Amino acid sequence: NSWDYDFLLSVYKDKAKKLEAEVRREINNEKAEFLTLLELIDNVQRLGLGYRFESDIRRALDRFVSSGGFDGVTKTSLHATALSFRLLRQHGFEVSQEAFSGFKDQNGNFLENLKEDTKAILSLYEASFLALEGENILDEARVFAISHLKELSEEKIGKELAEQVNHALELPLHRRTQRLEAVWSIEAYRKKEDANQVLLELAILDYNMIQSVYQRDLRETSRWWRRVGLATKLHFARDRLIESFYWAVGVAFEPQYSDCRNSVAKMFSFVTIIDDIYDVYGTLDELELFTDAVERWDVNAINDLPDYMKLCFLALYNTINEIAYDNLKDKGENILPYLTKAWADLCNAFLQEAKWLYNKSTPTFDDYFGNAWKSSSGPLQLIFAYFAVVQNIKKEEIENLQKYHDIISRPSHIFRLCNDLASASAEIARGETANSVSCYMRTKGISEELATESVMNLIDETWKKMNKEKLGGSLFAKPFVETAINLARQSHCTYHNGTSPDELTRKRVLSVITEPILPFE
Ligand SMILES: CC(C)=CCSP(=O)(O)OP(=O)(O)O
Ligand SMILES: [Mg+2]
Ligand SMILES: [Mg+2]
Ligand SMILES: [Mg+2]
Repeated sequence: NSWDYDFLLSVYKDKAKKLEAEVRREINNEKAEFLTLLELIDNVQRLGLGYRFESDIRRALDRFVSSGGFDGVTKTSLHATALSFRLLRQHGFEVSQEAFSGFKDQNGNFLENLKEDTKAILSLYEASFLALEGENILDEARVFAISHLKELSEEKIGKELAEQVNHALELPLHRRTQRLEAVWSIEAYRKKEDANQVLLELAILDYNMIQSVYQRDLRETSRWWRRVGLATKLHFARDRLIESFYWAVGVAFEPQYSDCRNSVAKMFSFVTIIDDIYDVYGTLDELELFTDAVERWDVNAINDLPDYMKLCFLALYNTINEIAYDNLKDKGENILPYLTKAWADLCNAFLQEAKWLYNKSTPTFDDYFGNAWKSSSGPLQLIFAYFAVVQNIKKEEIENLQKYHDIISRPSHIFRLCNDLASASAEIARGETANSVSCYMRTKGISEELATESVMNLIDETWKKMNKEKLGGSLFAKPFVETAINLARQSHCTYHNGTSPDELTRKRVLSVITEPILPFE
């Protein structure tokens, strides 16, 4: 495979193989107790090894379904029901929210006594986030579960169990990124006395092994950044190359995706610079020229651009033409049209923002946001990821992406929202209206708290839609759908509060890229 301990690794190569095999045997063990089998799969996934046993995990889930599994314990234990529900759906299996109806009273509410078992509550909570539109029971399940977890103290349950709850409350499993979940779960798993030493070692090894790939990737990308040295010449621009790669890892963590990673990290870096040129540095007349230049994509015309924009455009022009050349050489297809198109759209979105600002405009939430998620660069990032993740491009798919299909628009919605939500307070208090939350206030004539709650709910409804795209009725390949969704995941993991906001970030970036995980004891 493209991720085996032979294609990547190479004696450690031998230690990995032995451990990996042992785990496979465990997932495939047909004499295993279903509940134990599911908790195994759960650990393997949280620990970050799920991709390596993708096939095995399905095999297991299939035998579980084909035999009905514990179709009787779906009335006996909430924990099992929730875990099985979450895992089955996670893997495309069909499951009904009615599998929980047997946990509600006459009035139609989850029994109170359930709160006693803090484990089953966490499992239900986690399962609620994989809901679709219409599944009210799951919506109620989350409201019910959070009400209990909120109160839980370290004393009531214990240091270990409490960390689990605070972790879930911070960000649900379904929404956190694979790597971020991995670093946390490993540290948490290595502390357990009953921790599987074989699995623990594989997790550690595999994590550091992949992490090395990242460093090698960020290494070449940095080579590029330096030669381009766009930040050093543009005294106003900010450098965010490392921040960009970290972002990229969220979107495409699988090692085999170095391409997609470098492609997103480069794009995000450029989005950063060009973003500033539009809302802080350039004048409308200049932005107007830049926008026009991107649309024409003519190098023999970069002379109509002011010095600094000329330097910026050329760097962009080449980087893109370079990506196009790669595809041509590897796919025998000319994808330049689509790529340059994505940029024309983003710049026009950026220009729309610049104009609204200069003209003191106050567009309705609907209009502002409709432009905001496009100016987030999310859809552009995905369009680029598409060509880097799928080996066989289909005319039909690219056309849909070009028209901003829900597969990339939806996750972009969240991206923009999580962002504006972070800057909401500051920008609002600073008298600014250039913020989704602010528009929602003015448009609905409501307080900040109310506006914020609505943004949150809007996000929840978006997730439900995304979950449907992933479950079924999709034109795109599941892989890309998960990549698209990853952008939403990364947005949730990137815009937070914390310790210090800037502190939790520095830590994560170091835990995800720089520093490896402490060796196995
Ligand atoms: C566009 C991105 C992803 C980052 C720069 S921060 P921002 O979203 O406030 O910038 P704009 O609203 O596009 O001017
Ligand atoms: Mg901007
Ligand atoms: Mg900005
Ligand atoms: Mg903003």
